[PDB]
Amino acid sequence: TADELVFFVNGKKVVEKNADPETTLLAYLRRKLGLRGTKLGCGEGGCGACTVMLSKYDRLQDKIIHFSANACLAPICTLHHVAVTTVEGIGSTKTRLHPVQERIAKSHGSQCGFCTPGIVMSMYTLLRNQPEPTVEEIEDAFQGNLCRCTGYRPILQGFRTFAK
Amino acid sequence: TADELVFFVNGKKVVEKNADPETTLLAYLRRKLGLRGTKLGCGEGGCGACTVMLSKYDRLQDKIIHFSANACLAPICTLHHVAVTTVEGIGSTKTRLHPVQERIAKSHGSQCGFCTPGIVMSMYTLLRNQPEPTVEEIEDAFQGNLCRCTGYRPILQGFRTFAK
Amino acid sequence: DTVGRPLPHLAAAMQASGEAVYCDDIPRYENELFLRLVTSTRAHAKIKSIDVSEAQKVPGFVCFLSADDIPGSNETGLFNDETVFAKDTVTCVGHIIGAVVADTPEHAERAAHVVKVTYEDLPAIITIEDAIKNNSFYGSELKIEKGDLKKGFSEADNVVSGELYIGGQDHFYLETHCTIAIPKGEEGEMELFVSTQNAMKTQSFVAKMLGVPVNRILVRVKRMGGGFGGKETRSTLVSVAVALAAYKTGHPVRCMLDRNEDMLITGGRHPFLARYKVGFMKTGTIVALEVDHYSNAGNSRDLSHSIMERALFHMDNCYKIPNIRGTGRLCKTNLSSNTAFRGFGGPQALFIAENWMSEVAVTCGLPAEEVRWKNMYKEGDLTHFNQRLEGFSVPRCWDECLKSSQYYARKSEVDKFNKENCWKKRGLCIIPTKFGISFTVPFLNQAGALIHVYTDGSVLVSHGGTEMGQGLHTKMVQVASKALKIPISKIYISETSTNTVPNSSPTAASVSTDIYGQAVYEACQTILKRLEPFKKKNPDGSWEDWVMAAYQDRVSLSTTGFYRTPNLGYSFETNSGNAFHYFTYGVACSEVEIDCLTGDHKNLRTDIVMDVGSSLNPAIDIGQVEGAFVQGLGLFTLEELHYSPEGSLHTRGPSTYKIPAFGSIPTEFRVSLLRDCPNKKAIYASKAVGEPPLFLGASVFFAIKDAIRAARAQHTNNNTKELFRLDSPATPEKIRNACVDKFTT
Amino acid sequence: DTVGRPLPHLAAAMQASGEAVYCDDIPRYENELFLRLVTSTRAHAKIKSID
Amino acid sequence: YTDGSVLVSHGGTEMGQGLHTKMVQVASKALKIPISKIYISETSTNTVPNSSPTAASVSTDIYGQAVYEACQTILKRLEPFKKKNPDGSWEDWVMAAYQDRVSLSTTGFYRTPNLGYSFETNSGNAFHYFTYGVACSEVEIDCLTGDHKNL
Amino acid sequence: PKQLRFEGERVTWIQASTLKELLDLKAQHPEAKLVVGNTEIGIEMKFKNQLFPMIICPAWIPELNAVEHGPEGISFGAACALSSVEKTLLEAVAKLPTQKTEVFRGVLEQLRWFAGKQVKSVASLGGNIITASPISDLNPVFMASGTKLTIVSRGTRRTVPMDHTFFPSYRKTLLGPEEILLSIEIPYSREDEFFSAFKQASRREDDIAKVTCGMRVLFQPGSMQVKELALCYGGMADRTISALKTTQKQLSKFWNEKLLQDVCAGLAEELSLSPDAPGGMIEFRRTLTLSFFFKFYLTVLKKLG
Ligand SMILES: Cc1cc2nc3c(=O)[nH]c(=O)nc-3n(C[C@H](O)[C@H](O)[C@H](O)COP(=O)(O)OP(=O)(O)OC[C@H]3O[C@@H](n4cnc5c(N)ncnc54)[C@H](O)[C@@H]3O)c2cc1C
Ligand SMILES: Nc1nc2c(c(=O)[nH]1)N[C@H]1C(S)=C(S)[C@@H](COP(=O)(O)O)O[C@H]1N2
Ligand SMILES: Sc1ncnc2[nH]cnc12
Ligand code: MOS
Ligand code: MOS
Ligand code: FES
Ligand code: FES
Ligand code: FES
Ligand code: FES
Repeated sequence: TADELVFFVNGKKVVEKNADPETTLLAYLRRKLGLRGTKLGCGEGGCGACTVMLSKYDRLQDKIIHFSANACLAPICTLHHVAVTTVEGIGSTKTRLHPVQERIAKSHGSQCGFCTPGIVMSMYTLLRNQPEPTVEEIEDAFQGNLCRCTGYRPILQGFRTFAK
Repeated sequence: TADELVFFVNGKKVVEKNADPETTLLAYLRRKLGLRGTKLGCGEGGCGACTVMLSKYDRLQDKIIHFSANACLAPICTLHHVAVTTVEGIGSTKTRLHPVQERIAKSHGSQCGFCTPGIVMSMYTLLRNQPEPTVEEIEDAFQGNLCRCTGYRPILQGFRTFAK
Repeated sequence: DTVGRPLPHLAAAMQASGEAVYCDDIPRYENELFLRLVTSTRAHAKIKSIDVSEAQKVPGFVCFLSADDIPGSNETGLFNDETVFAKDTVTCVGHIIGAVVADTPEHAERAAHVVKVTYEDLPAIITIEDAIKNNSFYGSELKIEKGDLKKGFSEADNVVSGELYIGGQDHFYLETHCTIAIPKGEEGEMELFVSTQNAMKTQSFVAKMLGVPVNRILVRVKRMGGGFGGKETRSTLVSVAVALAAYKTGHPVRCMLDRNEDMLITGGRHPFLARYKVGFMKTGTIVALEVDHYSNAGNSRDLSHSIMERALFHMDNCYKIPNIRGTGRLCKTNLSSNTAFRGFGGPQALFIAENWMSEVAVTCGLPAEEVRWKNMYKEGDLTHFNQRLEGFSVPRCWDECLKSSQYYARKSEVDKFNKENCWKKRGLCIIPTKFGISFTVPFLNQAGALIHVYTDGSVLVSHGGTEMGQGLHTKMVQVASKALKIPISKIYISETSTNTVPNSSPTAASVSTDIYGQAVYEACQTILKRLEPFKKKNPDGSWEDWVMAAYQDRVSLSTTGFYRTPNLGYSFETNSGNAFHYFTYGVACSEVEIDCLTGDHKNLRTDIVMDVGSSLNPAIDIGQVEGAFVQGLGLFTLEELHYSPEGSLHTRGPSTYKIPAFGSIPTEFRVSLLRDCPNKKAIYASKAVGEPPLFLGASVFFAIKDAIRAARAQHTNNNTKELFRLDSPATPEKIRNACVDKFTT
Repeated sequence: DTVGRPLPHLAAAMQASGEAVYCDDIPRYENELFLRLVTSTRAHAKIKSID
Repeated sequence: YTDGSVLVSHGGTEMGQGLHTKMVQVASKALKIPISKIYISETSTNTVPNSSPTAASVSTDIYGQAVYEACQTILKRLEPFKKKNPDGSWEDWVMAAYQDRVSLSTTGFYRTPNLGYSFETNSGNAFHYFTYGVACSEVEIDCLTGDHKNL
Repeated sequence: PKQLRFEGERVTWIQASTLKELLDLKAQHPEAKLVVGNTEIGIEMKFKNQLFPMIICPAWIPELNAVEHGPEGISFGAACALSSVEKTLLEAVAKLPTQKTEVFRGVLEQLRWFAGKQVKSVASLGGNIITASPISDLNPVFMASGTKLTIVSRGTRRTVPMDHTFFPSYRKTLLGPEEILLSIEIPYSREDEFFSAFKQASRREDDIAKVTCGMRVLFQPGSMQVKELALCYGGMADRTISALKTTQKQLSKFWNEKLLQDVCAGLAEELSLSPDAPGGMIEFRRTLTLSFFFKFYLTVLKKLG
């Protein structure tokens, strides 16, 4: 008497047979699937520690679209046939880092490290929509991402390397 | 299309809705109920490390009967309306130790300690059947219990205090 | 040998891939339960009943916990004036009454929200003003006094007096408080994984509450996603609560706070009220000063006495003042207990000093840089607390900052911009700072390390300090590598634990690199000595050879190491003996543009010259300067806590509390470390960096004030030599209202 | 000062109550797996396939 | 620790022989405090590195000695406090050493002396000393079955 | 592509695949809640404490996602994300002449420092409107321009320009219980028509006391004589309000120093707050309402003589 929810996380199929409408994506990734890359910073949409990339084929537009989103507010029930990418989906110290990850690390753009997964997924979303962005597009991709350690200079300086 | 299994463990009700006929009691206490007092020594009925007490009302006899048994061989499926007592059921350092536990401890009858819960349950069963046993009944209650550390003398000396 | 090289933080790569583990990232046991605090909704009241019948209907519910369930002691806190769980009477809005335990954190949240408490209200004290008139203080007046105050004032050309307020600040570490507690079932043993800077007191407080020797309790700390002082003591509120739940249920238990819970419960920085009077000459030379400080301490003592002490020690900034009395008082109020926050009372006292200073410049009608400079200490001067200033490098820092910021040239531009613009103004200010290095409590200045070398020649280091992003472990690995003369890839640090280094001070006061650096260094020397004979027997072999011959010859490859800071011990009578080991110095210059019609502003440019002696890692150090400064710019301009009349906090998330963002920072942001200035007094000639820079953000505050003055000169009156009151933080409300014009009126 | 006195083994009481923890008595993680060795049935031989 | 409780750790493991019990009895006599003040929790490679396997019957001898050396070091550091407050308790001396920034942690180590037998030369000590004993037993056998009683 | 059902401990969720399916459901269940981005509903369930046992998700429906370019203006489906609206409007603005895009440039301004990309990718247009926050940055702009709303139910269908009557009390809108918002038409500006939008920087309480506004003036052909005037403000009351009494008085008047004076006197007077008004900041807010107009007043002049 209840439908199955079917979505994708890091290219792998998830078939939820007993979805609860109250379940957040954040809670599902951490506590059901065991992927703790994505973090809880506030639960109310303002810090971005929980940023993921969403992908879907737009039945209207005809295209595949990639956009960023707060896992703490996304109900898993809005995600039937959506694809999720988390920080562990784009690279790893066990295999190879994605350039976004490499650059932020080596530019001293990470200190305590708790907001880094979220900033990495905001930059990566920007790159998948626009492979060669402007400095201006770069600064703007971060309005929903907070960091309390760095004062921001080293993160922009490191990512500005992707522009022109 | 499958019946519920109902039994008691340490005076508390267990309602098993999906009993598998292959499941041993030993596995059920340890891995389903989290009570690890009862130990795996051999899996074939020779060592007694897994000894428990079983209690039932005998529909023929008219009485309640108490007898000891090997948890490693007892299928949970033979246990509908049976009461299980384990080492954690008779006494604890958190509340108070049963005299069986006290006397073995203080008589130096426990060294590595792995066989002690099972020896404890054999003595206790004997006492519930016969509050004042002979020396002979005592020696005999242990043919199914092996100890590799103590050479037995101190366990008999300690327990022989319950006789005449 | 990497000491002095820009080596990235050792965990940075794993932080960027999501592989580094924080406390709540640790997997759960199959039987692991969840805790949620139940908290007061009243400032001050008798508890008349607690009803849990609704909470019992929630699926997964396990039990409610309260003061009755405690086997040991419900007496806690740094001075033993706190309860673990409140008994009959609550004393602030987030006060802890009990806890709920359930099978999921969702179930815990749902059950806690539904617990009914009945209260009978008692009259309350919230403000500093309320505390003064009701005389509500902890302990008695603190004081420092030098010279002759009468006489000072009797020879002054001029006097100025007034009142200043500075609001508090929430820590907003990106990761909130968090504990896991695992009960063993033997002998009271318990192992805890916790986000704290003070594994020592966590262990003490848990054991006291339990009624159990300290040797039963293991506390382990891998890393913190931020601390900033808010994890020096206040993390025990969650820690002890969770321990009790594990004791009582016999299961593993955890709890991570939601933001809204963290801001209400765990405390922030002390707000300060100041009443001041300065006497000076026509030249701008200072000649007498008198300050009474009041802090808002909340419903317990905690660290409030020490914070007041560091404030009094800093009321001079970089200025020589021959006649001076500073006093301090701690206000006892019905609000969450305030505690350590980066600076520790130093930024508050420093801000009060720069405010009267800016009023002396305006009253005299002289330029500010000139009045600030005339009044500086010189090499070798004593402070108001009679400590000698050696290697006093503010004059250098000042000079290079003026030159590389092009201060005077850009000052002309500002005046020009102000003559040509009507409803927008610009400001430019330049500010010095000094900061004393050491715990003001002599006995906390101790540190231990424990090093093993294994038979493969790999080395495990463990010290009393914790990682919270500041790069402490990175630095100790650089230290060990240089001391032992082997590459960093042979050395590892895993975690901080009470069973490898005991009795350790909280990771605080900015001294960690100094003290643990030294302790790690002593352990290395002992290892080198023991290895020496084998090096002589095989001069042309490798590290691995010497280690394995020492092992086969039954020479031990394990040793402790210890350090104790020398010659510390200031007295409040006598007014003497050193309170600090040395001082850290810097200078910042900032420029802003305000919108007079909205209260909005832009940070156009900032230049900083900071003295950190010879840096162990320029990249970490420059990172520490930028972080600290931006948090200061938050304290003085953006960030504001706001309560109801009844003492209840309104600001509880990122949407009502604004910490600096990507676009908050100055468009042109420039930091230099001063060159050629080794510190004789600390490891490899370096200096503490963590807290000293934060105060320099005030340069943005005083650039904004300078811009309010020119707006005022445009639209209000003709009294250049006019003083007006501007409190911290200068939000847009404060900025617009101060720009009195044809609309405000 | 107990040196020379018949002091019982310090864990004896908790061995007698089943509260003393041995290795398999440690609780399992929610994701914890299990292993079983696969072992030779010959004294001496070439392994020609594993299916 | 600052409450005056002590955590001991050594390279040896418990397997029923009572090693920990004996180390606790040793520590207690060496420090002169009751046994209820001392605890051992487990054996771990991050507290004592490079240890020999618990074997050859020497564990009590060799870990006893090492525990004994650690205690001496503790007593020496606590000595000046004991002189200042000769009628105080253990707890008082511990807390005054702490507040005066004297460390309350130490290693301890022992190396058996004069060992090293040679298969050439046929000399040098192989053992530190010898343990000795004597047993007498009586049995009854059943010559028809192979069975026996130990009398 | 069909309708899906999810059952929870407390909640039933229906994903509607079709306009029909939705209107049927809103008819059978008038108390049900519509969820698109969850950036409001999620907050009410976690913090403000609500429980809504029945939720309907209309995101899949085309119509509600449609973007249409008519002669009167541009129409957006109610479920269109804020970044789609932004993207479409940036494009119309880089392509049509200035005199036609004054309302569009207002909307884009309110959308400048309005949350981050993550939120703007899932927040729906219809969601911001129907939530009816006293501090909504979009409603004041929509009101001052009479942006047209298409409202629909099983049976009914109507198109009203938004005006002051659309928000009757704290957090309610003039829709019936069975109704849904279907689409929103943002107008082109005409000849002699000018527009501005402004918002107070920070923010301190949840959904009160943040001054935000939309401002519109229409002149007689080629002249400087007012024909219509609209000034709508958020953060001044418990809903979006218009300064009707003040603007009404300026009809026929000329754009000069004296007009500046009377609207300020009119605003100070019409919008005043008691000293104990919720949210505080009493003088600052008043000053903003005048100051925002002063800016508008100058911006219009620069755009004429
Ligand atoms: C961190 C953050 C920052 C924000 N900043 C701002 C800001 O700066 N300015 C501002 O104005 N707002 C701001 N908001 C509010 C935000 O823009 C709204 O949450 C959003 O637009 C609502 O869209 P939604 O689809 O997510 O609404 P939902 O949460 O899904 O639902 C919202 C309401 O609209 C109703 N609804 C939705 N569709 C229809 C329909 N078509 N017909 C009838 N009713 C319908 C629902 O029943 C529900 O009651 C912010 C929110 C967050 C999370
Ligand atoms: N990234 C980061 N930097 C930080 C902190 C933090 O929590 N995160 N804490 C600050 C504070 S309050 C102090 S006291 C020092 C403490 O560490 P140290 O003694 O090793 O500098 O780090 C400072 N820098
Ligand atoms: S001075 C100082 N600074 C920071 N933390 C402290 N704790 C105790 N004294 C302190
Ligand atoms: O001394 Mo840092 O913890 S404020
Ligand atoms: O030497 Mo005993 O371990 S066989
Ligand atoms: S957790 Fe802060 S935005 Fe999702
Ligand atoms: S590094 Fe600590 S929050 Fe960004
Ligand atoms: S395990 Fe040896 S008999 Fe049951
Ligand atoms: S004590 Fe070791 S087996 Fe009996």
